[PDB]
Amino acid sequence: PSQVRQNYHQDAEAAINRQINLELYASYVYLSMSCYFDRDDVALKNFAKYFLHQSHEEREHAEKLMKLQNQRGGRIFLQDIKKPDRDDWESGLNAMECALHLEKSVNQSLLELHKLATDKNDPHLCDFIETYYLSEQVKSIKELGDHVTNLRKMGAPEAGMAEYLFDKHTLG
Amino acid sequence: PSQVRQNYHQDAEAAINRQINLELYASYVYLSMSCYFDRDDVALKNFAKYFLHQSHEEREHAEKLMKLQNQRGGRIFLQDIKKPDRDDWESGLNAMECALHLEKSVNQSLLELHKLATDKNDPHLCDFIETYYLSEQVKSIKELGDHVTNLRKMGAPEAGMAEYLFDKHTLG
Amino acid sequence: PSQVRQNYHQDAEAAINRQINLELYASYVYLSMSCYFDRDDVALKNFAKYFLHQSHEEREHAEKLMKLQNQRGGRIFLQDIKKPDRDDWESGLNAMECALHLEKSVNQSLLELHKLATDKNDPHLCDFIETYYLSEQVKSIKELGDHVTNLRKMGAPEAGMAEYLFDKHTLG
Amino acid sequence: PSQVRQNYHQDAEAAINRQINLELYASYVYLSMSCYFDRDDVALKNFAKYFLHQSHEEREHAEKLMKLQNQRGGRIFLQDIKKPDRDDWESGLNAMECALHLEKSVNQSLLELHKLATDKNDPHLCDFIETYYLSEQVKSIKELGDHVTNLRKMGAPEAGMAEYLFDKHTLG
Repeated sequence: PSQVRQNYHQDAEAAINRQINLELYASYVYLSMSCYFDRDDVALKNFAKYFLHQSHEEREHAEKLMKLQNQRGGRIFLQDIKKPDRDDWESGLNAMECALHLEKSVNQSLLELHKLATDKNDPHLCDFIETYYLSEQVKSIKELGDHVTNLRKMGAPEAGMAEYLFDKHTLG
Repeated sequence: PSQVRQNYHQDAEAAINRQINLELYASYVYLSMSCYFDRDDVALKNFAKYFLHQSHEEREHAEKLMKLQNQRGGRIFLQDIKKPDRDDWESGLNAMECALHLEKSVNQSLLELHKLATDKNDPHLCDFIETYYLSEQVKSIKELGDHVTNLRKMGAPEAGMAEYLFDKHTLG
Repeated sequence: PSQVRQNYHQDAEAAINRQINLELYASYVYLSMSCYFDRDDVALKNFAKYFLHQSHEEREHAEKLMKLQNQRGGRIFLQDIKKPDRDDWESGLNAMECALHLEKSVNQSLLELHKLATDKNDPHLCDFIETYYLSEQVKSIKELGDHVTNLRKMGAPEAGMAEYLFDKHTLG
Repeated sequence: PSQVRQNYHQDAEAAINRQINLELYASYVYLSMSCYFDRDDVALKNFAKYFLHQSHEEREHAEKLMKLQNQRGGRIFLQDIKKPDRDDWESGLNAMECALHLEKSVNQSLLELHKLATDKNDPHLCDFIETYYLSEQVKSIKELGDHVTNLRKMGAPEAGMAEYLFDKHTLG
């Protein structure tokens, strides 16, 4: 194989490629959400900024995984980026709920990847996942849960003022 | 004609004079709106500031058209500036809706002017309209649509807090 | 339709959505190229940096088109991002040649979009395409052609020193 | 034993002492390489600087392991530092290849040490190895593989200009 490859199982390499695809898909979903909130009949600028930032950070995570794959001697094999499940996210509260579900699914994939790396005795891959992905995922999940709780308390989406004031005070 | 006139049809010159009058009328309408929100029984200072700024920008657009007319060798022929349709604009939401209708009417006049300039093969006039008027009009229309959407969501004008909080957070 | 929509044909809206997908695809292709040059058996850091920058600029172009679609009252409908045609780009010279072909294909799509917007008498869309996309595309095509010419002159990829010195002096 | 010793198996302590000796040996090998490139009939100053820096960093790694051994209550037992396998490294390309083999052997020893620490349930030792040694080793291996690939492409050592230009552009 590659001259630098050492203690890098093919199963881990394939799982890393799958995780790259999942991160790109999550970036795409966040881009779709941000474009939803930019609509003239939605018009929540701070929601759009929040989700655009989320999309960019997801792209950064995917590129970091790509760098990890090249650095361990693996070979990156890209796949199609699937379109998001919907183009109409219907509310700020529903978009935050969908983002929470998406981040938890990404976390579950990362935990399966860590279990695979632990089984193959790849401590570098395990430490990489723990240091750069698991803590960030847990923080993101907690932040989204806080957002969903606050939006639910204020009466969103039935209360019209709730999403507006949340956009101004929390995301502003 | 004028020593500088070249590829400047009389139809374009008359249409430019009409557009000057329309821009002055829009400035006058915005001034009337700003004076409405300065009333002691309305008292929305940021609404008044927003519409006064809009009035000043329409005046600047009219003066730029005047400079264009003199620069191409045309002769400016002024007309009466008609009074606005009403002095009581009844709410922030109704004023934003009327502003949206007004900006769209100005956009329609600009599009007709661009079609006339295209038909007469006046690329300088076409490029001038595209560079200084059409993009600004589209941005203004999108901004007003966003304002109307947000005010409608918050329950304006039936919800008393909606126009106040919109004045503080969006226009403040 | 949307409260802000004016002089925006449905054909133009669909073509804009297609162009968004094409820009995202080109960003993906550039990401694949950048990951190719980061491999340990390729190891051309400035090539990888160049193509990563190209990917990021393509993503920015796609987001600008998304903003344009929302600003004119259109509705963004996303599609799957197809995977690039290959994961092994085989040389710096072949990657630059493929990038040249890709940029020319994007230019051809932009020219078809401009012809459609001209036929529908949408001067705002025409001016938007000319101001933000056509000049950048022409500059990018000229730059890539210059790169391909220089790499061909130096004997790439048969001459081993050529791609290395081009990486150091032109892309460095 | 020592008043501070807790969850520190004797096997781990002996393995740490062996790793200290291996790091000192690698520092010595890098010093020999740097002295080879300082010769008047070799005269590659940036190669010598690169390998001298590698020697110093290896010495730093050994001293950090010594601090870890004293901090966990272990006792450092030093051994003879074996001389390098050769004094004539014959080329820049051969020296980089030997450095790659050496770093991979050090990585293999570190992975065996991590497996031993995992088996003894010493999470502090495991985390120490992952945080300070495994990532640095992987980065060093990738860097050396990149260097070897680039030198091989440019025609080293048969092409006389290759090692000179690599010394100037990559190591300079």
